Amino acid sequence: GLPPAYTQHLREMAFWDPAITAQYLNSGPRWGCMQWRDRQIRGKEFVVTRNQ
Amino acid sequence: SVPETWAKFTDDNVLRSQSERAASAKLREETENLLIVTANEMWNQFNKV
Amino acid sequence: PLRVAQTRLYQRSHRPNVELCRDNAQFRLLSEVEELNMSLRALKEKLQDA
Amino acid sequence: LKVAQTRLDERTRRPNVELCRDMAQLRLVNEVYEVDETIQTLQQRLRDS
Amino acid sequence: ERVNDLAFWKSEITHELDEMIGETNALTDIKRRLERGLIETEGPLQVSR
Amino acid sequence: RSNVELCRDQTQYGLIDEVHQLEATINTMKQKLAQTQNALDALFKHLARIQADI
Amino acid sequence: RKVGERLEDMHCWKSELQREIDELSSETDLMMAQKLRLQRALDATSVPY
Amino acid sequence: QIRLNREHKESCEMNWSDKVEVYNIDDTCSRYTNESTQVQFYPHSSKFEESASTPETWAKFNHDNLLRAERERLASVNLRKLIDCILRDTAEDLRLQCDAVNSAFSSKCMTHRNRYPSVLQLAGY
Amino acid sequence: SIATDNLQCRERRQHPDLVRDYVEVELLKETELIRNIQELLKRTIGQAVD
Amino acid sequence: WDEHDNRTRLAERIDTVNRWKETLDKCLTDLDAEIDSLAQAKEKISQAFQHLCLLQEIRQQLNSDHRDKMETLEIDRGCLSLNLTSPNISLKVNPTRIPKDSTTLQQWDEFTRFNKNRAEAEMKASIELREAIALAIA
Repeated sequence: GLPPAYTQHLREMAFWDPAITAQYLNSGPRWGCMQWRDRQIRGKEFVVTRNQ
Repeated sequence: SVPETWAKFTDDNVLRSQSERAASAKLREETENLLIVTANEMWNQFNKV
Repeated sequence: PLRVAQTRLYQRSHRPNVELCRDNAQFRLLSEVEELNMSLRALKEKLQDA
Repeated sequence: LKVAQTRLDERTRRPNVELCRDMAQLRLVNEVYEVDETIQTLQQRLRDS
Repeated sequence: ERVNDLAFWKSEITHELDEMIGETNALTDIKRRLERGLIETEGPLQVSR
Repeated sequence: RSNVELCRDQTQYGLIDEVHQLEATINTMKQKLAQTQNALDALFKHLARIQADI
Repeated sequence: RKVGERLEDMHCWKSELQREIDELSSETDLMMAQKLRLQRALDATSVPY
Repeated sequence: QIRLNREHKESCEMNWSDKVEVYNIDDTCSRYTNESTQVQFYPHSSKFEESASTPETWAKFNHDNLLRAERERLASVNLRKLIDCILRDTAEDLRLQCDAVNSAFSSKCMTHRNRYPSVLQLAGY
Repeated sequence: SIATDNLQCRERRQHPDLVRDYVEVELLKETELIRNIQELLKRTIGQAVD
Repeated sequence: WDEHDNRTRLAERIDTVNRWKETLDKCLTDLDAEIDSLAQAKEKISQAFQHLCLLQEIRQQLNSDHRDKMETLEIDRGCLSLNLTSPNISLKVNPTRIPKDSTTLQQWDEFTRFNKNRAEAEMKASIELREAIALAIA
């Protein structure tokens, strides 16, 4: 049932990726720098979720 | 340890215990053989005398 | 009665997690098993001298 | 977050032979990271409300 | 399922323990028979001398 | 479930049929275990006589 | 002798646990009935607003 | 309070369930004698038992369950006797203020206020 | 990966040489140093993204 | 085999109650938008307020039915989530009790159908009221 990185952590030798969340499962980018912050200014339209 | 290593450790213990039981069983059968051969030998020499 | 005492001890050992108890029946059965073993040993000694 | 992470620490008092890492360790650390992420996104959206 | 596997291994251990106790008291019985037979073999030596 | 929702579906008939089968199943398994231990007692009862007469 | 006294000692505790679960059910059922009385009061105060 | 009652009912019943397990096995335990069948050599058993408690703590555990369960039940009794009283207060106060408004009118209002919930509808009967 | 492979390979030795020598001490120091360094690198990447 | 068959029966009944829940939610949203439209045209007036008083009661009764379907869906999902070696597995007392409600399937369907037919009749009568009020003003 477990995917393959969690299988190779149950092996003897350490061929695994050191960072625990996998690439193919995590929706967010790892250590990505972009984050859209909209400054609240009276007037124009505010919005959310510019990443997706 | 990994669970396969843990399970193989406990089966190695169980196989060692089974091996030692086998050695004791063979030893006790040979004790009975030594007893019957020894008794027959002494009585045969007794009757020759 | 060795068979009876051992089977009673086994069925009492297959008990759930809180009802498994240091019981009066447990002390009586332990004394019974010890007494039966000593009596069997004395009976075997009498057989050998016979 | 309470129940999962104290489940982790109340597990990890184990002795030497069974001090291991099964799937429960990996599923529990994934649990606590994703619950933490849910806390941050709900806090941010409460602030915007 | 982890604690169920632990229970299965415990049952295997106690099976081998029961067989092991049966072996060791059988072998003590055979040993005391051997000692009694040894003294009984010792006496006709005195007779022959 | 509350007052309008106790519906008495197919699931309640299925569950009572499973329980009603299950006491008979466990009873038959205990009966066969008792039969097997009786058989083991009889085999010991003749093994003793063979071992003595040898 | 001892098994009978342990049997009836446990039979007592089984009996008043048997009574207490029925008591809690018959309490909480009337608690639900009062909550059902409480809901339509909120409805019949929503109208006059 | 409904959910808390439900939880404590499950706790007390699970205690009763393990006691039913022990009562089920002691009844088969007592019916063994020296003549009848179903006996085998179980050699480690007298040597290697392990126990968890004493019969005093076996009693004390279910005293604590019944104590907490009855405290919870009486707290539910307290709240169910508060709810009906405050609902009577709400019904009386609304009917009083409506009558005061009608007296003010006397000193579209007829055609609207001619429909109104009564005391039994404010109570929910 | 290289260090853990050295650990299992040197642990697969035979009976009159299964010795806790200085090599195993240095291999354990290697495993500890590698994991500390890469976790420090993880936190530094987080701060540089922030 | 009997365990997996009962898995199948519970999953089927969760789907067939989710159908009624989502259609109740659709009718709820439609009725709220309709009350807003009728109140805007209010802003014959006596007949209109009588119609508002008649639409409101069906709105709360359908709200009650919708919440009941929410709770049924949640606890039946819990029933499907229960399997072997779950923690809260218990040897119950008297599991074959007829519940105190004793409600059959046909009644359980026709009550919600009664609610829906009353709601749709109220909607069409209010549509007639809307066109009559516009005609009167002009």
